[PDB]
Amino acid sequence: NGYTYEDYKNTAEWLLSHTKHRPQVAIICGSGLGGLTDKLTQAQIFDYSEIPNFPRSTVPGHAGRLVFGFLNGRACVMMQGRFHMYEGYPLWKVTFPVRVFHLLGVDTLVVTNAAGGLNPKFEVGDIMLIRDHINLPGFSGQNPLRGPNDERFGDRFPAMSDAYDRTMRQRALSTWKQMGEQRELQEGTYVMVAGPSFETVAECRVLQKLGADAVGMSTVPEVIVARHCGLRVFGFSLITNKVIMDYESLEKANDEEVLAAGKQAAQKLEQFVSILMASIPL
Amino acid sequence: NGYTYEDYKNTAEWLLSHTKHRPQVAIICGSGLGGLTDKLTQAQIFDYSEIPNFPRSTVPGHAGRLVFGFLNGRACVMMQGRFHMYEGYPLWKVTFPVRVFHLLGVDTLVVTNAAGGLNPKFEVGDIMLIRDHINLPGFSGQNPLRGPNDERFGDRFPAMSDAYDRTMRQRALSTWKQMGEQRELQEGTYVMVAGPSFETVAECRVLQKLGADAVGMSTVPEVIVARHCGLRVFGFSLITNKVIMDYESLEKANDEEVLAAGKQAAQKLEQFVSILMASIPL
Amino acid sequence: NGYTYEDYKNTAEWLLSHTKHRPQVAIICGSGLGGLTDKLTQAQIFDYSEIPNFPRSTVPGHAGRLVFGFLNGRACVMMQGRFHMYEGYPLWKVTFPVRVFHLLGVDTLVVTNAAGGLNPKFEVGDIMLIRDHINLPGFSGQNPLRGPNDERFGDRFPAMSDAYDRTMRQRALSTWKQMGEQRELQEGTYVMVAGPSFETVAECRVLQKLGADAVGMSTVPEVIVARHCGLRVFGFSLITNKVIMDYESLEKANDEEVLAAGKQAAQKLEQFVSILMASIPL
Ligand SMILES: O=c1[nH]cnc2c(C[N@@H+]3C[C@H](CO)[C@@H](O)C3)c[nH]c12
Ligand SMILES: O=c1[nH]cnc2c(C[N@@H+]3C[C@H](CO)[C@@H](O)C3)c[nH]c12
Ligand SMILES: O=c1[nH]cnc2c(C[N@@H+]3C[C@H](CO)[C@@H](O)C3)c[nH]c12
Repeated sequence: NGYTYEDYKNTAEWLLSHTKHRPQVAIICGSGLGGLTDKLTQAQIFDYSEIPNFPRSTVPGHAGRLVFGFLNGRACVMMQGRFHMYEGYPLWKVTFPVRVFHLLGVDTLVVTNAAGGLNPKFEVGDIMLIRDHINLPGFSGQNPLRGPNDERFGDRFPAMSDAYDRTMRQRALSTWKQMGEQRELQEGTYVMVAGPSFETVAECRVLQKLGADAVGMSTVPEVIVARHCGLRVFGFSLITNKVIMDYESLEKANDEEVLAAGKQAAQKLEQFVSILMASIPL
Repeated sequence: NGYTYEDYKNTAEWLLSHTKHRPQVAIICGSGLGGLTDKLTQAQIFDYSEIPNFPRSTVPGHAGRLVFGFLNGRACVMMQGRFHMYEGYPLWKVTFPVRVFHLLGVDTLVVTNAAGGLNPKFEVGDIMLIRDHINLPGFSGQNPLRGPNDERFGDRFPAMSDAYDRTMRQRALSTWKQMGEQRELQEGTYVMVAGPSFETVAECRVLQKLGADAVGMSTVPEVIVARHCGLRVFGFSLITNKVIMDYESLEKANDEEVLAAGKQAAQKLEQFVSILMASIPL
Repeated sequence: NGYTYEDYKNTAEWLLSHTKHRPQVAIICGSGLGGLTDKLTQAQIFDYSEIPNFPRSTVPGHAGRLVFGFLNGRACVMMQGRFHMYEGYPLWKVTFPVRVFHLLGVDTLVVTNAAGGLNPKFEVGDIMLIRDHINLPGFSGQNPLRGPNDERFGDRFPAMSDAYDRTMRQRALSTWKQMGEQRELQEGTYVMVAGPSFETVAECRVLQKLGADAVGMSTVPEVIVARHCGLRVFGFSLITNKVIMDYESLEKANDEEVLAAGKQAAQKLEQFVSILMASIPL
């Protein structure tokens, strides 16, 4: 790990003295969900590039900012553009923000992302709550906590079986009910793979057999660091496509479809998240 | 990644100006298949060591060369001796050649290798066409594309479900028919594991349950980079041994058997590949 | 790998000339099993920190020593405190000792550890003999042998299907019989995951489906290097807890329970190991 405890500290204090805002909830916007930033009131923007110690967003479009503000009553801090392992970032960089949030006083982390559907029940457009995850990179050593543990953040061997707040998932199925929507709110297990290339049919079948419902290339690391911090964690995935699971189909997963689906489900997610805010304690 | 775009460029241009040859098809010879180099006509040899930016073949025998020439009508470039992850090479070195070939004008990549049989149907000597692969190293981060993407080579999120040219596999089952052989031409999924040590019984059973038919320690990376380049990809494995899947057997996988099997299936593979050449478009 | 052959040599010779002891059996004490060091007679202690080239035990408690002596007749060398991948150590450091032992003249390696129970048959307190292992980190590249092979230690492609000495496991089931205990001596497959965080329910289910019986974050690397050396290998796990495999349970794996269980099974393991010593040939 390239960061010493002071680095997280100095980044937090810098932000703390450059904004009057004091967030309680940190929200990480996945692919094609960055719109959530518009609904914040008294919004103060910070380009990642100007924040001390932040991973310099190489070239995904150079768009990477930390937006502070109020979202339906709660003091939020949003990450528009997140860091992925496939871009070359070691996991201690990918999750650097999460530890900064903790030192800012945040106690809740909402993670969202796009993901391919492994469960045949799911359909494009669907929203899947994350009940659990399978951290494939983690089994091999790519775990954000690898390296000496710092007591100031958490214990050496944190547990993950209760990573996704049982309360928030219930208060979420409620919100969806109140919202009264056609499709029911899905719920399942998210499996993380490093990417960046898409899975093959044989790989899709492996992920299904392992019991995964959706597949992505992020989230799990942030969740692990969050939990190690004591943060409350809630998250969901937007099924932007159904992974090819048979050799006959002449269809291929592509970033166009993923962003396209993110486009149509845009406001649908903004509402859900915005309303869900009120359901977060304090 | 230690290579900048110019490095691939300079390596290509160097070769381009040191040989009159202009290959269309690149062939990577797996273990005990290097013989394919004899059948090239107007053969021009280059030791890896003399090619700018090529991974310096540490000590597997110091035998590593790029042979250009004509193989049954087609302008070929062959790699005699390939780089493996288990030798310590990062994947961006292992696959460095593939990107060089692309800049040389190659549009087709033929990959061959030796592999242990997971499918009980298979028998030593058998040849298995690769319909698909399971990239275990890739799930954890060991993907040759990890790092910033270069638009000049391909897209950020390339798809792999159609990696193995459906046309060539058919034109290959044909060639085998024409060849009229005892054993039928096998076809299946290749799973890559890093090695270098051989799998245990419990590991063999895992790989079988995942739906793999053959197991090796290479290929997948080159295939991924090839596809990311737009190259056409065809490949097969020579089942040199049947992996131990029960605790009673007092047999052990060994490099002697693997090379021995490669020895007997020698000319059988040279024919197949040589004839298959004519089946490649242009 | 940061070590050259001379480094292993110089470390061995240093020890060889600083102790009159000449061990035959090397014993690696897992979590809460370090007590085995008390039963050695003519015990000579060496702090890791004073041994040339040894990984400097960062901050797990600064307790890391190599204890030489006699254990029930045999010349032993014990490692009290072992190196884990999750602490940040590359595998060639984690397994550095094993190669040192080989050069000291050791021909047998006994590895012990604590592990969560995946097999429902098992219960806390149980002792599971290791018949086989599933090296998940190894499938992705985290294999201690990665890098150029040194003929002086072993072959390039060592086999692992016969890693756990069939003879010693039998002579062990015997010893347990003689010992006449309530619970029968368990036996099974150990799956290694990198950690340091504990598995989720979805991950537990994956590990069960793969056929694993117990789960830990160590051992496999040392075993692989041992075997590559020609060493005889025997090992077992102390089931310190049953991994959570259903979402209803409001229980969580924790280092307190693990050490607690290690505490009660303390002397039970010391006896077993001590007596087992006589069953090791010479
Ligand atoms: O089919 C899929 N496989 C793996 N990840 C994704 C995702 C998630 N994100 C989306 C994004 C690519 O379009 C990249 O960062 C991965 C959507 N669909 C799939
Ligand atoms: O049983 C097996 N397991 C994993 N790989 C192979 C291979 C393939 N190559 C062959 C070569 C070792 O003999 C090494 O580079 C791996 C043949 N048989 C097996
Ligand atoms: O449930 C489990 N999952 C993974 N490893 C262990 C272990 C083994 N060791 C024990 C130790 C943590 O308490 C750490 O180094 C892992 C015991 N229980 C479990």
